[PDB]
Formats: sequence, C-alpha cells, structure tokens
Amino acid sequence: GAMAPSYRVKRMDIAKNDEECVVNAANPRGLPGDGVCKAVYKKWPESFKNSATPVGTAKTVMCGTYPVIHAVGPNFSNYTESEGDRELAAAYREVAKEVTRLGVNSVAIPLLSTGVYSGGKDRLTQSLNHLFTAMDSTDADVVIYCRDKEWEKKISEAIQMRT
Ligand SMILES: Clc1cccc2[nH]cnc12
Ligand SMILES: [Cl-]
Repeated sequence: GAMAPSYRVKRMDIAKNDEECVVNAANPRGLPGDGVCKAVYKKWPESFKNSATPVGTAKTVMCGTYPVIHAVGPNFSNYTESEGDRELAAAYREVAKEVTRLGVNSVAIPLLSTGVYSGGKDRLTQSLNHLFTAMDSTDADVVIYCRDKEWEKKISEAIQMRT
C-alpha cells in the first residue's frame, strides 16, 4: 500500500500517467474506441488481447508488466438512469478488486461514463462519488486524470472537501 493513501487529480493525458497501473474507460468489445480508450489503445495496444468484458465489470490485461484494467462503464444513451447508475457503481467496485489483487501502490483512473457514454449529461459528481465509494477502502494512491480545466477545479474541490 501507499504510506499515506491519497487522492489527486491531474489535467493531462492518462497515457502519460506516473502510476503503477492504468484504468481504461473501455468498451465491452475490446475495440480501440474513442477518447481515453483510443489513447490507451495507442499507448498499450498489447493490453487489448481478449480485453472484451461486460458492462459493469473490469478485466486486467498486462502490457509487458504494466497492468491495464479495462473498466466498462454503461453508455447512458442505452441504459435508464437507474440501471446505468447501478452498472457505473459496479464497474468501479470491480476496479477496486483489481487494484487490490494487483498489489499496486498507485493507479491512474479516468471518470467512467463522463465522455461519449454520458448520454449528453454532466456526470462528474455521479461518477466521482462512485469512484470514491469503491476506492476509499483501498490503500493505493489514486490519481484521477481529466481533460477540462473546470472539471480539474471541481474534482480538486471534492477531494480537498473530505480531507
Ligand atoms: Cl489528451 C489530453 C488530456 C488532458 C489535457 C490535454 N491537453 C491536450 N491534450 C490533452
Ligand atoms: Cl465515456
């Protein structure tokens, strides 16, 4: 574990992370996809060997010795708000299990279902709270990666609020 397990947020490409493993915002079919998924495919293409996994699950594939945890959030275009919320919480619980199993001291993680799977809605708080619910009991340093300057400020505020 980390000596003093923390949350941090960085506004930069998760493919440039400084952590011991990465979570991909994956699609269920293991396709190169868009956004985070495409950046992960460009950086760690070997990790897409048999990475297909259902919605609400996480499947880890090694790129060399570097673990890529493929976490499949729901596409809120397809799911009801209720079912989508349930699957989004489940994907993050599976990420916590994988991070624990791998024995890493740090993990780079995007906010699941906040991009092209958001169904055109702002799900920062929904997705981040589910991240917290899953990751709070882990002792890895968690580094959240985002794109948007305003999201960086809001994620940083939510982290600092609870310390
Ligand atoms: Cl891919 C990506 C993530 C965060 C910040 C960025 N600036 C230019 N590209 C970026
Ligand atoms: Cl997404």
